[PDB]
Amino acid sequence: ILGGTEAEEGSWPWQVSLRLNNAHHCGGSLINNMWILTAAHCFRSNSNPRDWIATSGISTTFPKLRMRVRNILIHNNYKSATHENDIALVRLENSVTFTKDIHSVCLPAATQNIPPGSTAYVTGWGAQEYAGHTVPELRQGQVRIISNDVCNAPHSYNGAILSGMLCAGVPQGGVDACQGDAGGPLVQEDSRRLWFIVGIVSWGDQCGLPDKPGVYTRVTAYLDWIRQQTGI
Amino acid sequence: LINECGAGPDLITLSEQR
Repeated sequence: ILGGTEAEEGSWPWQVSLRLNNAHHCGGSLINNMWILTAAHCFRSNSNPRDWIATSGISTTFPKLRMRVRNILIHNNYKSATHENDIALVRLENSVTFTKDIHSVCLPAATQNIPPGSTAYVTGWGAQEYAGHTVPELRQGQVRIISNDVCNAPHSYNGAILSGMLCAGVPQGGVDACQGDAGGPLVQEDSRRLWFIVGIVSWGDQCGLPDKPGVYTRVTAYLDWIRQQTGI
Repeated sequence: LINECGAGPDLITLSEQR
């Protein structure tokens, strides 16, 4: 996360770290007591459940809970060349005991309204500037949804943002997800104080460039896939 | 919280209050 702050314990109870060969690699979100929603490209080099561990807690050095992984499911039509359908599910070896500090985020409704300029929070242990290292302490940053068409401007991504994707950032830049934040959530609170995952951190041109906002998997576009795989 | 979803800390503490 660029331009954000350290999250407090319990702020983001669905956030998890995914560790490959005992190092933080990607973020994810609990969507029930067995399942974590994340990005496909996290598993491009290794998709062996035995080599992955999930953790909960604001700290990756001193986690509150370590959880073994049993299954990794990559979207059937994930295409790395165009970043399309960059989405994955991870099923845990044992159910997680839900508490105030550790529990699930809501999936959005198929008709969820997500206006441009609307506020959202992105969370993770990613780098604090382009080319930096990951951090041990969870960070959060506040950003605004940017319309797909504006994001597709010739001076921006110029047609690369597709319908199952979404963009977010701030006009002057400096606030964004970075390398190490992939698979983490982009969340909005509704007026009943429930939080919904609208995006999954996916890709972008560097990090924090004003003309290049963060690109995220649009979760509404994958609801039917998720329900099939998980019953959620 | 429980097998429900989306609850921040303030929502949980509220629901605990009698």
